[PDB]
Amino acid sequence: VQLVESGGGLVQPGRSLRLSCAASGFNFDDYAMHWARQVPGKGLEWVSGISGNSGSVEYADSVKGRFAMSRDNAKNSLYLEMNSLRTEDTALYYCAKETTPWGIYRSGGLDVWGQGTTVTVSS
Amino acid sequence: DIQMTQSPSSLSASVGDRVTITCRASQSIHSFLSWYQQKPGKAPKLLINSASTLQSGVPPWFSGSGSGTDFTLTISSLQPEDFATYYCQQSYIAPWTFGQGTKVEIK
Repeated sequence: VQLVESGGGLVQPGRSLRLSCAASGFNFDDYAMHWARQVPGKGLEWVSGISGNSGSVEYADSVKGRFAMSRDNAKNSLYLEMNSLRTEDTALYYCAKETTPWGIYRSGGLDVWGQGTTVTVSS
Repeated sequence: DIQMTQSPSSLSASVGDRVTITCRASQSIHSFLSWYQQKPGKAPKLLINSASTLQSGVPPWFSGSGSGTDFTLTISSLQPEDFATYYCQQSYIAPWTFGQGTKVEIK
């Protein structure tokens, strides 16, 4: 259960950046893996995620309509695309799979955190 | 094993500044490197273990990274409690050496 992320960089607000989160030591299942970000000086938060059996998309209030998503189960990796970036997206992206998508009571997962690659925006 | 050295031996920073400290190894040491904290006249404190794992009760603004021979520590924002020393060791076999550490002072 090791997750390695790559694809960050320093870009202007408005330019897309395709990052990655590769899952290693992960037996294949219907894991619903989410995202979060950290600002220096405060606590934790949560962004969005996608459940199994394809489909099943959801986001937060302020991240709808500008996040592109695609999942490939063969490569054990994730591709995520940005669009119409702003100044509050200076984030170190964590993927968290919650590691228990059971058939009954699929919710209430125990989040496990990765490493992340920093993305810096600057006007 | 461990023949350790680090640079710089002293640092000057204010509250909220992004500070760093680098200690390297002569050869392959893998990645299980720790980071320590020590106040003058008090017990030492632990911040980072295995250069990637954050312990319970340790605030998340202490972050470490590095693999192979080069290692580094990253602090997003300094705190009034953060003015102390740092160390990095390894426990492959059992001889016991020590480093020289570093210092952070008010500028």
